[PDB]
This record gives sequence, structure tokens and C-alpha cells, in this order.
Amino acid sequence: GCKNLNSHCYRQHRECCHGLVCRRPNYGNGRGILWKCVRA
Repeated sequence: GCKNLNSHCYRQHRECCHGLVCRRPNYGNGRGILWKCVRA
């Protein structure tokens, strides 16, 4: 099943549900550049 919103995903693939896209957050912290499925 497709991943939901804010789903921990890599910039490599993109198994996000229809409407979402794998993109990095605006600002979080130093170590921890994890991409999440955002509402495109």
C-alpha cells in the first residue's frame, strides 16, 4: 500500500499515495535529513 502523508521516505524512490510527493522538510535539526511525503 502507498505511504501516507509525512511518511518517512527516501529521495530515491517515491511510493507516496496519489497526491503526495517525497520532499525534505523546511527546518528540523542538524543530523537527520529524512524526506517525507508532502502534499504536492
